[PDB]
Amino acid sequence: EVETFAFQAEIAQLMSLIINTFYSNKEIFLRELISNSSDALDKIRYESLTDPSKLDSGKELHINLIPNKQDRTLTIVDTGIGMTKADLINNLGTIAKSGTKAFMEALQAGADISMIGQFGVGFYSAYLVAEKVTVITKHNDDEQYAWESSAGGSFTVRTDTGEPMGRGTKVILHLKEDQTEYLEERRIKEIVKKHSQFIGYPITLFVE
Amino acid sequence: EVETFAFQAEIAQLMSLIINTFYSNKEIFLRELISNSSDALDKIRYESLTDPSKLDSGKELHINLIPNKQDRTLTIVDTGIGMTKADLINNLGTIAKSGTKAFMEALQAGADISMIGQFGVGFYSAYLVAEKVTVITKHNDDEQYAWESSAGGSFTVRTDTGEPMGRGTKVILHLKEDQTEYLEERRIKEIVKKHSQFIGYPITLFVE
Ligand SMILES: CCNC(=O)c1noc(-c2cc(C(C)C)c(O)cc2O)c1-c1ccc(CN2CCOCC2)cc1
Ligand SMILES: CCNC(=O)c1noc(-c2cc(C(C)C)c(O)cc2O)c1-c1ccc(CN2CCOCC2)cc1
Repeated sequence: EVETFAFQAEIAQLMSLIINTFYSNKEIFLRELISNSSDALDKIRYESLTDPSKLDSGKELHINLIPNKQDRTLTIVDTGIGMTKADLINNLGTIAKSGTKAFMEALQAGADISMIGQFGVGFYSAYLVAEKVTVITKHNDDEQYAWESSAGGSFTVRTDTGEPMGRGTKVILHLKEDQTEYLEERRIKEIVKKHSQFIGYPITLFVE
Repeated sequence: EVETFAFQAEIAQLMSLIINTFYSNKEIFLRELISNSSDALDKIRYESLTDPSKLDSGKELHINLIPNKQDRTLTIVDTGIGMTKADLINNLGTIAKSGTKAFMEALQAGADISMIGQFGVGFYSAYLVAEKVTVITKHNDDEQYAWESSAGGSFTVRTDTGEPMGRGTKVILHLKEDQTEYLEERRIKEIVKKHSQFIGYPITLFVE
């Protein structure tokens, strides 16, 4: 049922850095995730240009932000290309080993955490505000899976049997106790207007 | 031998905008191209993780900037994944129709040209300083081609028989008469230090 994997040593080191380094500008985590969703949404667009049947799993390309104060989660859903089990296991489709190399090296030469995404490892900025992150994903070439980690050197991957989503990725952020501002309508609007104003797909902020 | 294609109406409109709009900050064009090269270099890295034989066409991943004052060209070569003829014809691998949509719409709502790359059409910023742009490209799954355009609503694609490059892309900028500062060692250093300091691959500035 549940498979458990060790993070590579560098990712495990990146995550510990993210979690442990005092750094107040935690809000960038949302920009980095909406920017991954946009990327994943570009890819399915690009693919559907030459093969229109790639969109049979959903023709709408968009991003939804869904807070839930009862569960203490913020969830970014996109109808992008999604990831295959292989992609999930190989660091969620990213060049994360060499990306963390570059990033640590940049951190040496005068970069701050907010720059994480120029190394292609922006996803991990989720650990700025979340204590567990769950990624449900569905790519056309594969079944639906859920990747999950509370950091600590390991992640899990299982097949997901709850709500088929048809196509895309859902990043559920189980927020830290003291990071619940990110569940506020007003606070999320502010960050999307500030950091993600010019994204080429609709972003819908759901209400509770 | 030479095939000739019409730009889609929007790209042709984007290019005319780029060429015709007074906008002094022309130097961003280099950031946008080094950033495409980095992206193309990420992709071959990601692919080679699971299939190491993808690197048989070259194991070095890097970017070279090569001015030539005699020919009045600046050339950005990368050993990235390269593009197939299909990719070249379909707007150099980009979602350019909807990207230009997004960009024009952003330009409405208060964005400037320097933001072009957040819509995935940064390549065309080459027309800020170049009167012709030639792209030689080689992907593992295809032969070597040269795409070329002086704008004006059409591009050409031929197969390239000069210097096999093994794998990657070469963007040759035939610079405009009054844009030759971009051929100066000092000026290029300045722009790379300013806009592209934290790129995860070596950038080599060649000397004349
Ligand atoms: C290759 C086939 N699929 C995908 O690329 C894909 N589908 O869904 C993706 C999403 C991934 C993330 C995180 C988990 C990496 C999201 O937050 C949202 C997505 O939609 C997603 C994806 C999107 C972005 C990235 C990271 N980029 C960052 C810059 O380097 C290249 C890769 C990795 C994966
Ligand atoms: C899909 C298989 N190949 C590639 O993606 C590829 N190989 O070489 C690429 C380069 C492209 C450009 C311009 C011509 C688009 C470069 O300037 C440099 C490259 O190395 C290149 C490429 C790199 C970037 C882009 C544009 N990005 C921009 C953001 O949206 C997604 C696509 C398009 C193509």
